[PDB]
Amino acid sequence: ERLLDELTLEGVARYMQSERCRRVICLVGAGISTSAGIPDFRSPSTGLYDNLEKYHLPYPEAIFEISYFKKHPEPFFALAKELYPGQFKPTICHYFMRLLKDKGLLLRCYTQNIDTLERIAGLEQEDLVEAHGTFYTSHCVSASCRHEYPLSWMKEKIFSEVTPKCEDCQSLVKPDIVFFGESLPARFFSCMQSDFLKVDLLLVMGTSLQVQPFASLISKAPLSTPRLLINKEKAGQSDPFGMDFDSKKAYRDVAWLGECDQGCLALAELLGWKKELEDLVRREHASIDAQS
Amino acid sequence: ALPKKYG
Ligand SMILES: NC(=O)c1ccc[n+]([C@@H]2O[C@H](COP(=O)([O-])OP(=O)(O)OC[C@H]3O[C@@H](n4cnc5c(N)ncnc54)[C@H](O)[C@@H]3O)[C@@H](O)[C@H]2O)c1
Ligand SMILES: [Zn+2]
Repeated sequence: ERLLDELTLEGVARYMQSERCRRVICLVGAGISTSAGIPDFRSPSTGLYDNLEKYHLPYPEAIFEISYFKKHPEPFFALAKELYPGQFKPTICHYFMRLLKDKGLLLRCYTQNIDTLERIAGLEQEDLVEAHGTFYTSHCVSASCRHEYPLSWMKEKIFSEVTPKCEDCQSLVKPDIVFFGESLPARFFSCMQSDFLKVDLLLVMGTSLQVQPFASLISKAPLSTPRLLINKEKAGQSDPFGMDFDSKKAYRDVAWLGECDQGCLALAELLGWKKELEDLVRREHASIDAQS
Repeated sequence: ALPKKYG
């Protein structure tokens, strides 16, 4: 017995306003922040793995790998300065998840992003699994110290082009991100082992589902749980050498192919939330402009 | 150690 009456956005919206849809998990990646000015990996030329020649790395991926960072942290901090945004304005997609929170539907947002825009949009620590960590806080790397430093401190170090050193022990201070090759936080595994017991909808947005173990999250929901992908490209399908949008067996997965902001706007409109979402985004962006 | 981030 399948829960969606049809494998379309309109079917997902009718399901969301049925009594059965009480707990929504969002799984999000870099595609929800490109319209906020943070580049993803997939975009041609503007992806973060391009335009790295100046750094003289052994291979492009080394800039985000923990072994290399440990020996040579300077390239990463130079890239961070180049990418640091003038303003942190969450996107329409971020504010759609704020609405899910406000309306009591959001069980959890699992994010691969480190850019802090979920928190700025008003998602609380309880609402979030920052699976790959965050720039919001940083720590001295010495095991016997671990002094914490805020983003305002780390930003000044990044822009002054001074490698951040701990004021207590002079060790390196590292943003609280999970580099490739580092263990994910315990919170990721503990939330993953509880949240998917009775989730009613997975909303997957702005990710290619190529980084593990985050990508395995789509497989943790019950087999009946609908899964909606809002993304520029179809993602999460089994490799011919997972999501089933198109087979004769397809029964619960829906792909809306386009910009995350436009997809969330379309879904909001079907739900009767379009004015609420427009008003929220305009008010939040105006407030961010005013506080500057 | 907990599972590591890999592409
Ligand atoms: N903002 C960030 O924190 C950030 C940015 C770049 C990379 N990363 C890291 O690198 C990896 C990136 O994996 P990922 O899957 O999140 O990113 P990815 O670049 O591998 O894939 C992003 C996906 O979003 C799609 N997309 C891009 N812009 C979109 C838009 N506006 N609307 C709809 N779809 C859009 C792309 O087509 C692609 O499928 C993760 O490990 C993550 O931690 C993070
Ligand atoms: Zn220290």
